[PDB]
Amino acid sequence: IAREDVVLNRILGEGFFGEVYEGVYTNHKGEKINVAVKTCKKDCTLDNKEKFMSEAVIMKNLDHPHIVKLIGIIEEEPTWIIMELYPYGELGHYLERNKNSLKVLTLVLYSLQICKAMAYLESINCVHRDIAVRNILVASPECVKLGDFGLPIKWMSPESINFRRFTTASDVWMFAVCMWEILSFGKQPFFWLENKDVIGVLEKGDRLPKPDLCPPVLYTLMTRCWDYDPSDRPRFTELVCSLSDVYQMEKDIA
Ligand SMILES: Cc1ccc(-n2nc(C(C)(C)C)cc2NC(=O)Nc2ccc(OCCN3CCOCC3)c3ccccc23)cc1
Repeated sequence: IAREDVVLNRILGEGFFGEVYEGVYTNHKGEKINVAVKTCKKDCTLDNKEKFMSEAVIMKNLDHPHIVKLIGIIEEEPTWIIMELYPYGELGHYLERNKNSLKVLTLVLYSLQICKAMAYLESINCVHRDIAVRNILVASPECVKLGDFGLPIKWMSPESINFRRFTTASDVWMFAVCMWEILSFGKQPFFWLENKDVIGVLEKGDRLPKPDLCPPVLYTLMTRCWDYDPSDRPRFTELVCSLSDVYQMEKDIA
């Protein structure tokens, strides 16, 4: 990818190594693709440059339908990592704007798609550590994609809060919090608490209540993901099966 093919529009945020810009990449076909362009401060250490670069090296290998996509890297200074964006933005904000028209089936679909992404990550023993609607892009009305754009106490498992332990089992907890967000049309988990109060509530056995539109069977699955004991939470691999069941049940009802 040639730098002249990428036009930057505005700053999206301050990344860990430098600003992230929104841009338009015009490919060889002349079609315009929305992109996020990550940059790296010039005066960084060699180790930090290597870390910056590693995202490109890693993400080149990801081609899952529900994981975000690397468009390319321009290695020449200033080094840019170019990621694919879509018209619709973050899922959180998409749910907020479309709450009056989204059907429960679609909310279960998004949940299932993110679960499939996580079953892939689980297969290579990779941990996300930050599963939430803010980390999900809407590629189309029928397709969401999991990313990592950026402690999230209100999403975290008790072992992550208490010991900073993060495993696939702690990801399953967070994923069920993410499901709760989706079925709540983007509401923030424990918005009625301060971060400091969260562990006390979880320790005493309290949990996020069932979202109004959430099917009871799906809520039961969420609660299993929120078992205090990490060993009692389902694997993502099996949760795909359970969520597929809920989807088919909801499709039939429809
Ligand atoms: C070293 C390293 C290695 C791997 C990763 N990594 N790993 C994952 C998995 C776990 C899902 C596979 C995802 C990522 N990285 C990312 O997802 N990086 C990205 C960061 C910021 C972005 O845009 C920010 C701007 N934001 C986008 C959403 O809309 C509002 C603005 C992105 C926008 C589109 C696509 C990717 C983006 C990360 C770092």
